[PDB]
Amino acid sequence: NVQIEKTGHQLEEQKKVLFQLDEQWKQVHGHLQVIKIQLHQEGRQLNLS
Amino acid sequence: NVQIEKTGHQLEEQKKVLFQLDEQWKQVHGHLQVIKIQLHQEGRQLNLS
Amino acid sequence: ANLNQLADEENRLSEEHNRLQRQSSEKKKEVDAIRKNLDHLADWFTEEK
Amino acid sequence: QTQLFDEKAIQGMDILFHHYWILRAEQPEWYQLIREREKVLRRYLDEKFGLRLIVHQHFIKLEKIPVEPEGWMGIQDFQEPMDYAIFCCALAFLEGKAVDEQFLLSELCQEIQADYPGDFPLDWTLYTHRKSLIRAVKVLMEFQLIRTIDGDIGRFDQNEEQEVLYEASTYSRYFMRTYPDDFSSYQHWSELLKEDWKLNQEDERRKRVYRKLFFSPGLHRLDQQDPDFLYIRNYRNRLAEDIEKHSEYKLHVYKNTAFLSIAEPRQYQQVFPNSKASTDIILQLSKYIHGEPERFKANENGEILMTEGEFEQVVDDLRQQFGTGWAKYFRDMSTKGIRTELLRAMKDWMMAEVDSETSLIRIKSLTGVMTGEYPSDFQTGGTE
Repeated sequence: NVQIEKTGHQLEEQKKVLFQLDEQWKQVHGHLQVIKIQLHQEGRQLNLS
Repeated sequence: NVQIEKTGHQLEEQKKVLFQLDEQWKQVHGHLQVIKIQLHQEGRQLNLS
Repeated sequence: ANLNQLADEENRLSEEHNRLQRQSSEKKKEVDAIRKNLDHLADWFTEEK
Repeated sequence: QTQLFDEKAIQGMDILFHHYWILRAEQPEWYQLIREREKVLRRYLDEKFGLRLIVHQHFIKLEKIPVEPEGWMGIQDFQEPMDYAIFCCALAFLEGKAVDEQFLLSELCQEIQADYPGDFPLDWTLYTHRKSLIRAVKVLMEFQLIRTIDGDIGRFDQNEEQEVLYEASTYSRYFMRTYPDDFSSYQHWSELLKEDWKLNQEDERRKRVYRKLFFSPGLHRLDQQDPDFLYIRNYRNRLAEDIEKHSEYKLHVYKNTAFLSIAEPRQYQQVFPNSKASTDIILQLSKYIHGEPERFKANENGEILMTEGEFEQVVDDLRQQFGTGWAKYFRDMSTKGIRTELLRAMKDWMMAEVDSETSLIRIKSLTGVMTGEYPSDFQTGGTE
């Protein structure tokens, strides 16, 4: 039972970590898309990949 | 006593988590220290902030 | 230009490192608050005994 | 008027040693007593150590400058370099305050933040940084460099906006010894030693030995052909006669170490063993190492060599025998944590060093001077 409780706590910790990581993942993807559109905008004016 | 053992184990867990987080922080700090060393060193010669 | 590249790396690492520092300090606050709370509770438990 | 070195001179010397400095306003009796022998003490300090002692109207301080600084010597309440940096910044602040001037804790935090000379900024919003400043302030208040009555910084712990009203005391000026040159010329701390020993060229070896002996619990033999240890051997005897006349100590000498023992430690004195359990476990380890000299071959230098793995096995074995009587604190702690703490502790008392890279453990013969065990009836009740 002690180990079960401890591992439940561990689960809460890992879930917090996973949620924060997914938050950073979403934020990074959003910023990445903003950068992507800006890059496309600045390359669209002429012939570049 | 039950509360004490539970909080102590949880605290020990958080001790591990804090230790790993500080490890990561110091890893990043080492990278940053190397980068600051190189940047200030190589831009050392210039009469420039 | 090279030093500018180093500057971008340093700024990136500085924001991440500040984030990590604040996180680690927050976890330290949490750990120390729990430790102080546990110690007063432990003395209280000895007194109660 | 002809004073002589007696119980009073020993007591004044001991009080000077076991405290950083003595303040007149709180220890007026000790200050006057010390003053009475101050004449004999200055001569004596010069004769044996060569150390300087400045006695003035408000305080007396003995510049206990070590031959080679060691970790335990420093202010122990401090735990990070950052604590010392904040301490120095606080000193600079007190340099900015006139005597008996009153300043708020908030002002002190702001100036320290502004002046702080490091590349990486100090932030007061954090908890750890605030803890470091509070520890620094506590040490400051300990030496009455700054007085404090309004509130309590401890609330500052959980409330950075907390405030207290402090008053800068006179002692801030005189706290730190003097650095007669352009301090910047001291490009590295090692250069300080070159100063103190350009001042101690006359019979430098005797003064070196006296400082090493008197400061550290013991003095370890560098190698089989250490010139210093040969020197110690040549005047072991005259040292012993002098020590019996002049102090609490009793000399011991061995092939690879030499040290002073103390017979009666008072309230204010520090000694090993003491209450902290880790000394007990260190002693238990000492006995365990003594019991297998051949497996843990003492090397020629009197040291006993063990690898981190071997040490962890030993700690597990010890927890098996004496662990039953250990405090629940250690009984409940993993092997590696106990290993780290015990090895730091043993470093503080100079019993051993752990090579950072090769993980080799060097146990000094001074460790082997003493061994400890539980009373036999309990040893049989615990683990017969």
